[PDB]
Amino acid sequence: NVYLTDSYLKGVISFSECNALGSYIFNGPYLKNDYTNLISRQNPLIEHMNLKKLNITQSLISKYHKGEIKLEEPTYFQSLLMTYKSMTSSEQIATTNLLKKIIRRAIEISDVKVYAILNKLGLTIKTTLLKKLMCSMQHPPSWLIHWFNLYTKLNNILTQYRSNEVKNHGFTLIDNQTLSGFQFILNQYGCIVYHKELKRITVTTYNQFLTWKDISLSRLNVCLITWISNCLNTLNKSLGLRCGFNNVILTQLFLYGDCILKLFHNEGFYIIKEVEGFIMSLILNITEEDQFRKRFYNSMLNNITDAANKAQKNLLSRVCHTLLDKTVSDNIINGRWIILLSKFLKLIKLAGDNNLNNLSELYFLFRIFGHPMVDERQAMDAVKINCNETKFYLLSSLSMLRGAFIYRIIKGFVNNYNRWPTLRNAIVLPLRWLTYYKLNTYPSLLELTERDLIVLSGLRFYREFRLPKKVDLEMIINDKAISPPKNLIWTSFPRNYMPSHIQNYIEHEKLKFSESDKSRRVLEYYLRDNKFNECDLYNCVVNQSYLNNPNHVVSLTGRMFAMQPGMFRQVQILAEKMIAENILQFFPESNYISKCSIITDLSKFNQAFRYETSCICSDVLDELHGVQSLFSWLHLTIPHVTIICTYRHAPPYIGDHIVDLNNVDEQSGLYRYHMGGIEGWCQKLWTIEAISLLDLISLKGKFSITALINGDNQSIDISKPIRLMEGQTHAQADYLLALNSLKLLYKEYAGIGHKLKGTETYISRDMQFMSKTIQHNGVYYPASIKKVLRVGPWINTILDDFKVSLESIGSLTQELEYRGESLLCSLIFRNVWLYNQIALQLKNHALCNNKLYLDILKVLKHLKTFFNLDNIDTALTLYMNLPMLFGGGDPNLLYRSFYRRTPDFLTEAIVHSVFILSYYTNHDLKDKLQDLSDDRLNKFLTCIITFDKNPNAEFVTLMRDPQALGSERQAKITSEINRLAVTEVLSTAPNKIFSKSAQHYTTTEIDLNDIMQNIEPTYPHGLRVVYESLPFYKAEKIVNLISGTKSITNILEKTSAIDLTDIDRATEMMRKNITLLIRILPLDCNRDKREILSMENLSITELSKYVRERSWSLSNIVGVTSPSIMYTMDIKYTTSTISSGIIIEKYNVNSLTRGERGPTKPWVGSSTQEKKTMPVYNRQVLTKKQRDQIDLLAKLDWVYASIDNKDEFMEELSIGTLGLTYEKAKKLFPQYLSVNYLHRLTVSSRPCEFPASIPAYRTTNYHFDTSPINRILTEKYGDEDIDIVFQNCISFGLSLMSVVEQFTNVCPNRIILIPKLNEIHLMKPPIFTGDVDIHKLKQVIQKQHMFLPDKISLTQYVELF
Amino acid sequence: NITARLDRIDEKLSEILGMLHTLVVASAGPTSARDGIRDAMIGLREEMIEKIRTEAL
Amino acid sequence: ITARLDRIDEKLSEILGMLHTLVVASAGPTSARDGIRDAMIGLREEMIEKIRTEALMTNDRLEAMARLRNEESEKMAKDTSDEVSLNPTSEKLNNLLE
Amino acid sequence: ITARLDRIDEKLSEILGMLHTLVVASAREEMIEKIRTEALMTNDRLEAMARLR
Amino acid sequence: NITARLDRIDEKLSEILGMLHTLVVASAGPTSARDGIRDAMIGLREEMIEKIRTE
Repeated sequence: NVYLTDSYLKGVISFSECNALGSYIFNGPYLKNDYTNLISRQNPLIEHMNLKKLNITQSLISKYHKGEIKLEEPTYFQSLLMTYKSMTSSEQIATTNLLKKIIRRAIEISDVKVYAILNKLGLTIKTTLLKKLMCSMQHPPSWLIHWFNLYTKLNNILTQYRSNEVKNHGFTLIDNQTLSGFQFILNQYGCIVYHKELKRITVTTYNQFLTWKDISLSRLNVCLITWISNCLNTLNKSLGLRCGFNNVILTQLFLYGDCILKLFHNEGFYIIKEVEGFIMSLILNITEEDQFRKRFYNSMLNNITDAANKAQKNLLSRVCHTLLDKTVSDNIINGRWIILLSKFLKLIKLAGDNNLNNLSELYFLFRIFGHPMVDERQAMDAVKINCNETKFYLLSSLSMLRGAFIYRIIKGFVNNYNRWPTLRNAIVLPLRWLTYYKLNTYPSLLELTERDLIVLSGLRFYREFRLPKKVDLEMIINDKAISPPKNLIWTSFPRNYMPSHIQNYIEHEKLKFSESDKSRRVLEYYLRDNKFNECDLYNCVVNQSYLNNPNHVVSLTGRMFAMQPGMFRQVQILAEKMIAENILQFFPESNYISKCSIITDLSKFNQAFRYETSCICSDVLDELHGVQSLFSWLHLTIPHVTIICTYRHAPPYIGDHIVDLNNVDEQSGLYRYHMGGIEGWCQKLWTIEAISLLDLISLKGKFSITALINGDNQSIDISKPIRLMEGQTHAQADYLLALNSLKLLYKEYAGIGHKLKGTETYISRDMQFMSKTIQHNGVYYPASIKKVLRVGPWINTILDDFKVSLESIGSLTQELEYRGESLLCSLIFRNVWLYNQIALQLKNHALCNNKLYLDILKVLKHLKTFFNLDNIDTALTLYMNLPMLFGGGDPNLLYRSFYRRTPDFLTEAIVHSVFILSYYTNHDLKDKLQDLSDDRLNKFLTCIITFDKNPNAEFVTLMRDPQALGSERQAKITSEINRLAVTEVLSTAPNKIFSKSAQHYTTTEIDLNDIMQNIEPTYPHGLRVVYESLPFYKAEKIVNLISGTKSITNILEKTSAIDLTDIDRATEMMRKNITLLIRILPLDCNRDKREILSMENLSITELSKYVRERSWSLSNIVGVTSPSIMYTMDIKYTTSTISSGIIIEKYNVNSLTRGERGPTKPWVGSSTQEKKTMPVYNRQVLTKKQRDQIDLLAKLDWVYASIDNKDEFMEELSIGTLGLTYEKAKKLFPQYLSVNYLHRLTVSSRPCEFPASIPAYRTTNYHFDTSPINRILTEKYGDEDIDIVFQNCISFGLSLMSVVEQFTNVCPNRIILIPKLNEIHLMKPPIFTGDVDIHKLKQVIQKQHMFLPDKISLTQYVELF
Repeated sequence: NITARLDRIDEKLSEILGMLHTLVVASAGPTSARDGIRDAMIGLREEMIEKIRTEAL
Repeated sequence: ITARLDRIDEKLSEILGMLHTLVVASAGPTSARDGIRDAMIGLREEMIEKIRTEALMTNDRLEAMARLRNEESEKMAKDTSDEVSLNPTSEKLNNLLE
Repeated sequence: ITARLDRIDEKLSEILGMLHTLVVASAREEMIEKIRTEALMTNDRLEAMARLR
Repeated sequence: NITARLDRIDEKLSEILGMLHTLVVASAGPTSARDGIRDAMIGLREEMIEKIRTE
């Protein structure tokens, strides 16, 4: 049986693990004197005994008690690892020669994409651009080699651990050879480091070794990106990224920031959190007027030094009696640390250069110093003070908040539903409000009075929204852990850390709890529930079974993440979902007009809301949904509940014969009477309280207001009409408004007990900090590098999956191009990390050893003979470039460097392959395709056309992915290989609603094929509407979620282990997906075709149609076959006698246009809507879970209007999924006015909108005009719809206008795009001749029954009209 | 005339409804649910009154 | 009419002027931590005196008193100020950044 | 008119006394009739739809 | 006309007096005062269910 350990930091650095481990190892309190150190010394853990008993560390401990070696805390060793340089003359040669090779192969791989693009745009290395870059990057700099050298040594110590710990369990790596002078002992359960020359030792969690590896990676990536960028910006001053860093100042900025973590220990991260504070102030100092910048900078230097005082006061507090007592430096006690902090901030200031491009990307500096060991008890001891505290409110300030919430709801219903929400209490109102009710309108905020927001607070409603009477299993299931119920809570602590009367108690309490309650992960909580039924959430919600419930705990775990037993987690997720479905539509913010902006942060914001300040509005929602206590559950239940730090190494001290923890004495890490405000829970509700309260502040201040809230931030922009007194400037008036309104915002937040401190709020004129990103003058100043930092060998995978790793290196290295605006810096940086992930890191995969690399060695040897290439390295240049759909190495197809979405992936996978093959075959991509004296491009297309037809289940596979090819002609996704492994497991789950479904699922997958099989012209997106309508789709989401866990075969056998059954199938998947290119391109005279494909007059979209059809043996496939814009458009720079095409023009004045804004509205490209009429019925009576089922049914009514059997097909669907006869349901369907469901339909499988591969702001520099194309497209195609998307013809234009600048250093004044008309076909909607299999349709609905959306009862239908 | 002095009564008499009703919602707190009182202060609501009709059958 | 109406508009002012001067104190932990304590409605001067004599458990209580009054508190007046003052250690640090 | 305004003054003289009592009490059958009226004024709106059913 | 207004006003002065009758009993603390309200809702459910059993 096998365990596979993490490859990157996920979760947290556990402080109480480092404490528990180090305290036992040395037999004295290590990081802190709190209870984990005492219990770990009394009764050590077996996972740690197996460390301490090693004949190496038993020697180190004997050396420590002899006093020859000195004990240190892991941020000390972070500094020693990072400021380490060692050279053996051969060692520094080797680490240099490896990085010279990685760079050379990344440029020799990137060259074919640049030669494809520069040959298309008509602008061992072929392109002289990369030949100049290769002459430049020929010697790596000594500050980079040092980060790559440390990365290679920490990655090697880790890959030498993980691959050995797969090969045998319980293995502890002991290594003093890999990284010089250091000795590591490394285990899943702990790490030890010793430095001999410095006579010092640290003990730390495994996740901290992952963190030093990921810090060395993060700095390797910053030095790679900014060295690539600095070499690109030495050739053309617009080709590399937006920023312009000097790297020796980055490497010092890193080594100073580790040196403050050496001084301040773990507490030094309090200061590193205020790097955000300093970088915001350097941005503000450039852009804002004096009164705003002077004020921000002063309020920031307060934060940084309050954090350094707090770091010192905490550090000297915790260390007092620990084994660390003598390990805190004189530079702290004498205060000389202010000098160091001044050198660190003076480096941030110098790196930022007073250049706003550096200062937006310099946000990466927040993430590059590692993570605090978060003390899982102190994070509670510092929060109970905010949450046990009594709050005082004026009854007027409560009333005006409840009235502002009700006013936003009356304004909400009157906007959306042309009505007031129905009132039980209308007889409260005065005549000038009864008049607004009876006329079904409202006063606007200027007509509104604060006395009005009192009398509106007195209203009570009648029920308008309705609760779903079934559990939505896809909303309610996710992979993550959950708390045991109260009486089993001690199961979260390792058995040795519990006293005897807990161990021999809990082993008699597990005997009176059901198998669900014991399970402590969300999946297993449902899968083990052998008395589940779909109503049993609703039937507890209206029954109030969460009020004063004896199973309740809140459990806090590693920034604290809070969780509670399944019955309450259901109520939380429903209380949060009903706000999202039904209430967010009312709160979509989720002489001179003097103008202000105020920003506020919502970290504290949950802990402030007591019952009285959020239940008042939540009781408005409890009325409207007709239920007592659903939205107010949080403050009504949690005050009765003990809150426990349940992190594994963090137990409470329990007094003798106490077992029920509503009777365990309060202590560090365990307390009672939390007066509501748990983190993340009710976040959607408190966003409604923020937006409501702001429309009371705006009334009291008599100013216009606009609000934006997302996650942890709110941003507010304010205008007050004011008449200026003499000598006052606009900036002086804007600042007085900002202060008068900040005074009011503080007053009214304190009026709801939410005290505020100026660390969390600041005032600004026009600078904004939405979504962590910086806008000045409406130009985007990107944070690109902050996204890219962790790009490396096994990212975002399960089981180190080669395909998901490649796709996710591609996905992240787009942020240098979509935000960073440099294509060639994306390619070279990506082709470093892909070449590293393929040519280096596959030689030592964790699960497979050489086996994935020996399978690339046969793929490369195969490509060599197929393409007549001269070396296996240039066969790898080709593998690394052709697309993953054909089992190649390249995750980011050459289309998505210009438009972010395509209606068809196959034609782009073929065109990407056409463009790259021009490198070898010396074709020109501007010309029509022709005969040449080598066949290699024709021979590739001949093998794409010519294959043996092996379709299986050819309709249900087109239902579950409308793009798909099958016949073993595509790489197999994790989901399709694993759906059998999941269903064989779920067919053994005690939960009937999963068991009966998974027992029948492999017969429903046959009936769900055979339903549609008869209908003649197959329309895959129309199949997808049928798929999403049928109950099997919600049953498939569950299987597709569970098919993406690690350990699939072991889910409900309670191990973190992975069964070898899954290492076998994952190896089968990876080894087939790699080798696929030898099956797609066979050497066998290409299925005996002694004539290779004639490409004279060839159209690549017609070849793409023929292949997608042949791959299913379907006679016609319709609507998916849309062309590749990038291949149809020829590009020209002056209007010749042709006088035709789509013209894109620079409306900005100057010659460059990156980082500058034009006069035009920005562009996102949006797809002509599925034109329809909504019929008159009471819309709100139907839950989202069935109100979207009615639109899927309505799509089927107009798509499949033409079938032989429309009436029976809609009847057995509507009696199935709606529970209504067809002619009575037809009243509720939108009636679709658009003619052509091929050209205009909406479903998940079809792109909604078509953004350009450019940041949105830059599109404003350009104007687009389709008039010259419309002549030839109208009168070659008879004013009929054509198989193309103009939204990508524009988005290809706007991005080509950016990429042509980057390669030439001028933004060209005009581009003309001229279609190759061969790629454009009539998109005529067909008669869907054939009969639906109505019995097979009933069988799908019956076997599925449990997953159906709720049936419309006549009780609900009469109210609906 | 006297309606005009009486509109000046009603817009104050209804301002009292808002204040006292907010005080009832705010008073119906965690320790009302401890004592199982809460539904007596705020009144029974549609989805539970509906449930009582299914028990009536 | 007016001689009877005089009696009524007076009594609506003697109700409404009390309701605009009521303080709601949240539910909270009881003294010596035995169970929850129930949410309490009092006149402004009676609830200010409860904070004043330390009968209810709260923090920054000088600001809670001064904010329940129609007044401006010193720690709020420090923070909501036009110009914001450097504390002594930040007032040292700034000289190194010049 | 007179008796209407004296009836209003009398109902107000209870409301001042009840409100003063509430402030002092910080340290029933008329309510059970508040809920018994509202819960069946509510219940008739369900029966109205159950008659259209 | 006052003949309408003074019966609107009378019902607001009924609902105010009913709200204060909720608050002044919710303000009481002892086990007997907290019992007599719970058993009245249990009685009110038993009277509501037996009412709807007629219809």
